[PDB]
Amino acid sequence: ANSTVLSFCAFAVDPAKAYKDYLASGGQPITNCVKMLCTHTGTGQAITVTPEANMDQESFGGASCCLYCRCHIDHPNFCDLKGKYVQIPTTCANDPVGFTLRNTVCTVCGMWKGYGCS
Amino acid sequence: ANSTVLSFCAFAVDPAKAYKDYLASGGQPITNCVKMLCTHTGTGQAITVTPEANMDQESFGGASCCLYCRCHIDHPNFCDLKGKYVQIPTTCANDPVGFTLRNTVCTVCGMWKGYGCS
Amino acid sequence: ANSTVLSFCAFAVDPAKAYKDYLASGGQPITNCVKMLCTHTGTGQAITVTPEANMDQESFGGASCCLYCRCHIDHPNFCDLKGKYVQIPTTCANDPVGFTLRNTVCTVCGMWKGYGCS
Amino acid sequence: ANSTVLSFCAFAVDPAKAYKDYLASGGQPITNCVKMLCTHTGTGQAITVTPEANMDQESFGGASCCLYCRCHIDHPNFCDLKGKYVQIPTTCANDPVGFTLRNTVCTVCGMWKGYGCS
Amino acid sequence: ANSTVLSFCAFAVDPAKAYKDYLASGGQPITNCVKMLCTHTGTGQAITVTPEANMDQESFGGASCCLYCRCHIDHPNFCDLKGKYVQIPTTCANDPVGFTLRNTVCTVCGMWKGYGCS
Amino acid sequence: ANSTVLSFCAFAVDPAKAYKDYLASGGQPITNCVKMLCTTGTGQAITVTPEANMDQESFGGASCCLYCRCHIDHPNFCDLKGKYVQIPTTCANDPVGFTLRNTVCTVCGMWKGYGCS
Amino acid sequence: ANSTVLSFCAFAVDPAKAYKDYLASGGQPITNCVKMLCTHTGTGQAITVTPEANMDQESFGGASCCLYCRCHIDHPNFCDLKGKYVQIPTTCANDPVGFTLRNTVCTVCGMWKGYGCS
Amino acid sequence: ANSTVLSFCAFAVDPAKAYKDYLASGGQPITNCVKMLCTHTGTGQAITVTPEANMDQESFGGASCCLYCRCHIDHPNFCDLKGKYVQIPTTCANDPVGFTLRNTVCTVCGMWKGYGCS
Amino acid sequence: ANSTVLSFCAFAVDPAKAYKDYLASGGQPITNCVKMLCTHTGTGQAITVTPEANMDQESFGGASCCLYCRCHIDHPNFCDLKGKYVQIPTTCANDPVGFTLRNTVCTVCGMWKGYGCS
Amino acid sequence: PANSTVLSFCAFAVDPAKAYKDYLASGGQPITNCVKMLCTHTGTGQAITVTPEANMDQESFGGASCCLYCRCHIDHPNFCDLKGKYVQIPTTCANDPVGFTLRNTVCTVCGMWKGYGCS
Amino acid sequence: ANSTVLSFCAFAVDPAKAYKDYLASGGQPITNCVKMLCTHTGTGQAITVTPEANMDQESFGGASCCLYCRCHIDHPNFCDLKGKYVQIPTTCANDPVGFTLRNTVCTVCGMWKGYGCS
Amino acid sequence: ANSTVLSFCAFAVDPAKAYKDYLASGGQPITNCVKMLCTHTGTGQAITVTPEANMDQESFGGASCCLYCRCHIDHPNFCDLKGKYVQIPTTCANDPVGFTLRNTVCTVCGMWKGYGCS
Ligand SMILES: [Zn+2]
Ligand SMILES: [Zn+2]
Ligand SMILES: [Zn+2]
Ligand SMILES: [Zn+2]
Ligand SMILES: [Zn+2]
Ligand SMILES: [Zn+2]
Ligand SMILES: [Zn+2]
Ligand SMILES: [Zn+2]
Ligand SMILES: [Zn+2]
Ligand SMILES: [Zn+2]
Ligand SMILES: [Zn+2]
Ligand SMILES: [Zn+2]
Ligand SMILES: [Zn+2]
Ligand SMILES: [Zn+2]
Ligand SMILES: [Zn+2]
Ligand SMILES: [Zn+2]
Ligand SMILES: [Zn+2]
Ligand SMILES: [Zn+2]
Ligand SMILES: [Zn+2]
Ligand SMILES: [Zn+2]
Ligand SMILES: [Zn+2]
Ligand SMILES: [Zn+2]
Ligand SMILES: [Zn+2]
Ligand SMILES: [Zn+2]
Repeated sequence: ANSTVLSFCAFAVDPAKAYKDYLASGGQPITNCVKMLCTHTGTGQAITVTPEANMDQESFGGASCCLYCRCHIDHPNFCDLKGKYVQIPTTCANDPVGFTLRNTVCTVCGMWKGYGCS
Repeated sequence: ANSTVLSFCAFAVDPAKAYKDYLASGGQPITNCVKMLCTHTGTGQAITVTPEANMDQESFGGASCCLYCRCHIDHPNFCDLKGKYVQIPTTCANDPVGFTLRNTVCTVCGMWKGYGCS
Repeated sequence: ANSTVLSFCAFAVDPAKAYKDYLASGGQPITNCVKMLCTHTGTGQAITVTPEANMDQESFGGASCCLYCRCHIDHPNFCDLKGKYVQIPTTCANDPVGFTLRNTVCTVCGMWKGYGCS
Repeated sequence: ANSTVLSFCAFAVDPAKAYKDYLASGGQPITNCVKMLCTHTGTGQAITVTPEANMDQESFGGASCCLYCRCHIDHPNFCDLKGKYVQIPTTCANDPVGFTLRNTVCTVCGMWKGYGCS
Repeated sequence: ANSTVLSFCAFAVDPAKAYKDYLASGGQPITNCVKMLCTHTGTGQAITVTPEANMDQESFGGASCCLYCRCHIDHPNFCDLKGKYVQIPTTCANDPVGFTLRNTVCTVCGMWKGYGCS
Repeated sequence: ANSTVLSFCAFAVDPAKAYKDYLASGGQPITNCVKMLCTTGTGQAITVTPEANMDQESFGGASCCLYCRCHIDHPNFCDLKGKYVQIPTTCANDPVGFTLRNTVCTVCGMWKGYGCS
Repeated sequence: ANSTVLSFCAFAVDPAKAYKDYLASGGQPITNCVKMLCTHTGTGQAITVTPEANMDQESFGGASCCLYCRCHIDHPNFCDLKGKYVQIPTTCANDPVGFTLRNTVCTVCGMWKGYGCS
Repeated sequence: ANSTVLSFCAFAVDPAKAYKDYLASGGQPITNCVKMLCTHTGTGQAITVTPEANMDQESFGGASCCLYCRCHIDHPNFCDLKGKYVQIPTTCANDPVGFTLRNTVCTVCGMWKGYGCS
Repeated sequence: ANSTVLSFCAFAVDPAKAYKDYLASGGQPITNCVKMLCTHTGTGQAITVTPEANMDQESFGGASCCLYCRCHIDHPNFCDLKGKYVQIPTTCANDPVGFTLRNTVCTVCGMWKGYGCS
Repeated sequence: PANSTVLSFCAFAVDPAKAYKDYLASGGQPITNCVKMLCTHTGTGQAITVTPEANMDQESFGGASCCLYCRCHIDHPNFCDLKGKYVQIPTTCANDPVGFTLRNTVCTVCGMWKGYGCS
Repeated sequence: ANSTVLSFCAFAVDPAKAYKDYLASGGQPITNCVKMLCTHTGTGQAITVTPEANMDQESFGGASCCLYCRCHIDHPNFCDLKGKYVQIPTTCANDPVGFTLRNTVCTVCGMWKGYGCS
Repeated sequence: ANSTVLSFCAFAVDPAKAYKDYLASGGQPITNCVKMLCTHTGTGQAITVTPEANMDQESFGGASCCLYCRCHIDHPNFCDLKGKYVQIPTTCANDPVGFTLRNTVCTVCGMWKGYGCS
């Protein structure tokens, strides 16, 4: 499952673009990301030092949601997810890996642009 | 709260001993360890690369449960818990930090001695 | 007073949140941030490689205004302030440590959002 | 040649400002940045893992356009250009070094503010 | 076939478990481990600094037997095999990679538990 | 395509031999090597700036390195990363295999058999 | 003295075995191992972060008791003695270096098997 | 008590001056430094690779006497005490940590200026 | 002006002697060192972890006054100025870079020999 | 131990390799305990490889065990070109693997030992 | 004259080519490379761990003769001359920095192609 | 001879003391230190970045004279001699290794105390 898609991305000259193209081909999103059993009364910001999911999110272990960490390859950012917790809207939690790649954290409020920001 | 206890152990010449005496004087165990949301159908092994809590255990982020990582000091063992998951017998889950300090992982079964092993 | 506050924040699972709660409870801001003797005719940008205060700011050595450097713990940002100089509005210079935690540098003009930006 | 200007900025306490003042005085832009032969135009993003030049952009080797790398001095930002490819609008491709110092990559779309963004 | 299996385990969240599941599904053991040509007059201990095979064991190059080295990923133990020699009972020498993942070295006598120990 | 072949060699005990047998079995050469836009250079094989002469193409070094492309350790560190490799245009369809197959002349710095002496 | 024995073992392809064979041949044990004052009746555990000698043991400096540290060669284990304190039964303290090579620490109670354990 | 003082010094902008002020306020010296047992008196040099206490001194493990190692914070000077032994005049051995901070080793004879030197 | 002098010294086989010869030929001292705004109630010691200028000294940022840091080359002492503060007698504060190369800190009182010492 | 004396002698010499050469010149016994590989012996025959490559006229040895610097625990002057790889040595010279690699050259073209397999 | 020429090559995109061109225009070779006083009973090989000049060569300290070390810039090759001795034919000892750039060491005999080889 | 002395000192718990007793018992000083070819019109200072021998000294490559570097063991002091040049009075140049162990460089004038100082 994941090994097939991850192997495909790991050796592509652009891993993120390969995952994107893969998904656009109807590919199955990477699974096995780890979720936190949290309060859901957090700030709701995107990437935090402790789980911060609010009622509309899930909190995942950062490294388990990072394409480069999962492909065991060098990062192009080292890694701003590893060791942190990533808050993902529940309606998008079916693809934690793809969500951080496709979205942007607001430099001002710390929340995902389009899902919490302003 | 945790800062007082952590501060007290962090500067002690033997942090694990300082935490032990603190608990022996009736101190509240360290909190805010990070608990994982898992299916409880794992191997039940003590320290693993993915959450492995069985029916009688809770899975926690390793660094969250390490006295040394929580105290921000050097390790004595780098760290055997960081980046991994620690399964704690549920009835001892009120003190994950203290549990790993007091118990031994069986070299054969990989389970905690006295808790799930042999 | 500084050691008491820094100790409390250093061991909290979320140091920035601890200082913020601490200030909201009326705690005194961290002092002993080192100020620069400079022209005060500089660009006025927020974080620079040489002092750049304009007439409405004070310049401080970066590491001295960084909660993580002051606390001697790892950074959640490595460190964007160490080795640099931070310009802080003079009306907010009584809490350089909290000021940079609460505010945002504009990625376009390099000045603090709300204090100089645009 | 490039050595005269590079030497002048290398030892300045603010290398970027020195290059700025140099150009403001009519100095000739640093040359010999390397160009990538992008044959099937790319995403147009400012800084990427593989050449991505639009119809209206040129792709340069990241390190060749970096003032810090070209001056062989520590960066202030490691280096966010090294190992990557920088796409510069063809009309400003005569000063790749100065271009990245003067402009901002949009955090949302990844294109240069004022050149490609939105 | 070796690259297919290694690739499968390399990207699995638990590589050891992935290899176990593959062997249980009747998968063929990883080959190309390196063997020592020695006089089998050794102590017979499990992991040693020089080849130590007795008559009923084969000595292998440790790294060639390590799933993590063969997969080129980080180790979870670092590597206790790399640079050393692993003695495997002749009747289990058809799967050196899986053998060390499934068995235990006795802390007392240094021989494999269940094969030689006590 | 590239991912399939690179995965195959990345896990082999001898990555270079694996790419050799793949090519020999008719496999397609690894593509996506980064080509440099350049001029009239020395034509030397591995340089610090692009140096293709008229019978060559200049490629970004790591792009053409099997080990860098496979993200595994080198056996050579890497003599291509950060440099530029000039490859005879007649062979520029397999830059990864070319450097694996050929030798740089220690004396003139050009490829043995392609420019040397 | 100690230099002759140490050089002999330092260059052996198996230093531990060389020291063992040297001792079996009548050789004098390595001396000059450093001892420290235990400031309470210690736990009596074998290897600790501070001196833990029981009334039947003596506490030695770990590195001093390490054949590999003493021989200035890379370890095989990195070093699990260095920086710690090693407790040796008083009547066996004429050979601290050999004692730790010969004995096993119980992973359960942390005392030497045969001298304290269970 | 030790944790209280070390915590106060650890977070002060000048750890050494904080300790000096704490002592001048009548505070009690830091305890638990580790004392060496010598069978013979040594050279009496201040900082040595093996214990060297003469008749007027006591030898201590260097790190245990280092304010920075004890506070677990970065050194100012890496650390000239760690891994070596410090000889402290007996009349001042009630405060080994404060002693090395207040005194100077003679560059010529290697003993403490004012105690032993010349 | 500073770039030209620093350039000249940085490539010399003996950088300090080059600056010295440059000054003796009447060259202008290197400028742009950073100065601290402090109370001037300090200890007056030469090199300190926080500014310690007394009434007749200026406190400068360490790396700013280091010839090797300014030339971006290795140190022949690591650097004893970087990250610290250097107190320079007021009457010699026109040449901070040269001052520290020509003078000596008293190992005893910590002040500059000939200026403050004894 | 068998090789400790000769290794100690070379380890502290200003030129370890020259010290071993002189030692051999004076009739010294070559360094032993190099580890031999059990392999096909139908390999490429090249000198230093990532996997055993002995042909029928060679023996493959573990690199580090054949390296004077690794055996002497001192820094290298060539990290190390043998460590982690395998050395193929002509069967007729296999009595001195540590010395064979110091005295011979690998052809940069064919990868085989100059004088033993090259061109 | 050295600082001017080293400055020019240090910031050039191809340092060795800039030096070659500088010499071809009549530039004076770099001086101040250090020479060894030996008996000249050496093997005459090009780059050795000890001085090995024969009667027709000078032995230079390797780093003094290395363009990159002298220019304080990263190496292209780390550095094969640093810490070693370079034997240069006496007739070319007037340009030791240019000599090693222009010549080749014979892989077989270890001497310079064209000066000693064969 | 050289290897005999160096091996003895290398494994001694105190190398410099071992060499000192060896000399005291009639031992022949370590030879093969490398001598620099110089003008002998230098400053005569003790340890310099370039050869600085005056007419009464010899200049030697630093590492060649350092007991720790010659023994291949960790230093106590990385190394202050490595990379530099040591000036030794010609009358003592028969034992450069021991001379630097026995003597002291004046912190003020930089010459050896007793041989050049004041
Ligand atoms: Zn990651
Ligand atoms: Zn926002
Ligand atoms: Zn930890
Ligand atoms: Zn068990
Ligand atoms: Zn910081
Ligand atoms: Zn703005
Ligand atoms: Zn850069
Ligand atoms: Zn945009
Ligand atoms: Zn491994
Ligand atoms: Zn057993
Ligand atoms: Zn590569
Ligand atoms: Zn050629
Ligand atoms: Zn050790
Ligand atoms: Zn026990
Ligand atoms: Zn310390
Ligand atoms: Zn004295
Ligand atoms: Zn400096
Ligand atoms: Zn003084
Ligand atoms: Zn080696
Ligand atoms: Zn050949
Ligand atoms: Zn160099
Ligand atoms: Zn030749
Ligand atoms: Zn040294
Ligand atoms: Zn003097």
